[PDB]
Amino acid sequence: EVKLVESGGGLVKPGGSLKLSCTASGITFSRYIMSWVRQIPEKRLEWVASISSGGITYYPDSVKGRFTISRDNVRNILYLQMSSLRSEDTALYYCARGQGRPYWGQGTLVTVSSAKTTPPSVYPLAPGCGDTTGSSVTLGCLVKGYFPESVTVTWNSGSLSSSVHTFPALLQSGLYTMSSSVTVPSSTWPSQTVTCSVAHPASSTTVDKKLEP
Amino acid sequence: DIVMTQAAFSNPVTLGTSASISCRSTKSLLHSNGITYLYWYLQKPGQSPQLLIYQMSNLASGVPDRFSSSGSGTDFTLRISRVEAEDVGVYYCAQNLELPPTFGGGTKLEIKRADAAPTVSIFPPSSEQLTSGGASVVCFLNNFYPKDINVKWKIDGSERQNGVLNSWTDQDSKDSTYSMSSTLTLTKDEYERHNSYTCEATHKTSTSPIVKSFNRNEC
Repeated sequence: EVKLVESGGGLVKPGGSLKLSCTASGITFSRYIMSWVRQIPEKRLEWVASISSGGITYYPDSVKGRFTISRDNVRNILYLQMSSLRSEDTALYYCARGQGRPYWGQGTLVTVSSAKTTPPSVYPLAPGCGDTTGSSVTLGCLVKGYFPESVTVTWNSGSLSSSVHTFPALLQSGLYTMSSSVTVPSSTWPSQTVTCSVAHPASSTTVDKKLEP
Repeated sequence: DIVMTQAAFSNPVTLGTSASISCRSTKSLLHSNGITYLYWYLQKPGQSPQLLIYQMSNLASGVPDRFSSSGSGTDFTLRISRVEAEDVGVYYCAQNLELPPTFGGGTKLEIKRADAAPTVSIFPPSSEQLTSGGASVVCFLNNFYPKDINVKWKIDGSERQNGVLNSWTDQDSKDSTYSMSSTLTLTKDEYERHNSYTCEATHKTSTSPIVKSFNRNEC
């Protein structure tokens, strides 16, 4: 197996510090130029830092003098020490082995904010009372009032993936709201149950909602 | 640095046909060892970025050979033969000839398909939400094509704009359609002053809007 895994992201006040770390299965950091890159919505990927195998460090002007990249060759851990954080540093941060066959991780979100985390309220979306029609029925879950992104909604433990729509979150007065829909045969709903499970990792919450109940 | 430039969109392609995505560098990416340090990656709707090709000619793991890259000097093209619905997303070029690495702005691959009317579904507020004094009425306008659509809300036959917020998906990876959610949010007290809540969708597939409603007092 080969993968890179970033950690350390979270909410941090402007002016604060935060250290990200990156570990790997099957990549020995000491052997390569290792980097951090970050992704902001609709902005193009931005290089943040590199450290060569010999320990030479490199930074763009946006972060130079504030961010420091370093490596523990014994434990095989890559770090990004972020200091004097700014609102514009808010992004998804990736570690990357950039030369040869490039590799990067799943990313870790850094949100520079005065705000605190807020878990979502999760509400089921089911048809109103009345006569039925149709061979398919569409159900949903409304995931309201959370901060920061992201949430994941899973239907019947992943068993309904093909039929699902995930609606991009919207930000209003510091809180996000998103929804997810699924379409299933009417022959077996509501006779059988459907459940949405909503994970919001930032607040460490997972909530399940059953859709008839 | 080397600047990598791509168009934000390509022309839309029909399923099964070939697509091209063009990328320009300011400077050659060919090194003295004969290798061109160009790579391509994809970001699909709602997934993490996936390497496609590196060093111009090497496919990444899992990548089918209907993906190819060619070019010379400042000019490169990613070709995708026999485009599939799942290919939709934003394709990026990048270089690792130099430090620092530099990245293109991405080109969205768009699929052309047959028109499809929206499936419209309206949902009342949950009992749970109401217990907390809020009332969101949700409408899904699902699996339509083309992407252009209009939604209107009416409360007792009178148009309502205040408190409505809309969200639109990217092109669907499975059937190449588009969807949208529209949510009307009121206080429980406002909600309980009317009975008819109406979501209406206007799309090119018909002159008449598709109307869904429920009645709060019907049952």
